[PDB]
Amino acid sequence: DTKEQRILRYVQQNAKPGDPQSVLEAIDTYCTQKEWAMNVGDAKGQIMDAVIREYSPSLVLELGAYCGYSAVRMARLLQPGARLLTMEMNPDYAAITQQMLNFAGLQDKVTILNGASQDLIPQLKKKYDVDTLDMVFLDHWKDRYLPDTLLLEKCGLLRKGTVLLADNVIVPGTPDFLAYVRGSSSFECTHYSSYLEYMKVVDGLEKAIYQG
Ligand SMILES: Nc1ncnc2c1ncn2[C@@H]1O[C@H](/C=C/CNC(=O)c2cc([N+](=O)[O-])cc(O)c2O)[C@@H](O)[C@H]1O
Ligand SMILES: [Mg+2]
Repeated sequence: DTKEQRILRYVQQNAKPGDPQSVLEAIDTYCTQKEWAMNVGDAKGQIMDAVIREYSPSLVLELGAYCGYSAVRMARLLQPGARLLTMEMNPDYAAITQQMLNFAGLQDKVTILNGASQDLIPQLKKKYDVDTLDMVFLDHWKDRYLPDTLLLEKCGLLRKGTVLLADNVIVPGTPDFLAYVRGSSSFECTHYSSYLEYMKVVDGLEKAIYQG
């Protein structure tokens, strides 16, 4: 019994089917009063929701799905036609995520890509019918943030105005990524201080908008 599939079941036993909102609340309560998990959470989630609404992106790239929590948070707010692509290298995780989405009825807007970002990213354009991303949400291995950003930029997936939202910029932390993005003239950055999911520890999200 996986701690991951543990949650997947809880949602199936407590979430109002086809109701993204309910799913999110099920996942959060479980991780709050029982086992802890690396879900962005509701605090940072609300910032996500706010940023997403502002930019109302057409094409959004998620790096690291885990249990699909943020994939649901993001997809439930997508306008008709908008598609969300989420890369997950762990087959067990990409599995739970897919169900998580199917249960929220959000499955028609999300295309899950099982594999490692560094490998999948350069295949993105031709194999998935993609030109440029409108938004990118980074939440996978912390040492992968910078390399994938340089990778994303090399494959011409970044466009003037593309929005990069990054989680855990303070904890666990992503020094190199932050340093690179805030010092680069190709990125206009803004910080949004919040709290690490399920507990009161300072951590924030970083928005880095690509300028060209
Ligand atoms: N190169 C790659 N391509 C595709 N998928 C990949 C990938 N590298 C990792 N993944 C997947 O993304 C998730 C990684 C989460 C790391 N976050 C964390 O380690 C983390 C830790 C805390 N924390 O300590 O509180 C809080 C957080 O919000 C966190 O996201 C895992 O499900 C992993 O399988
Ligand atoms: Mg995270």
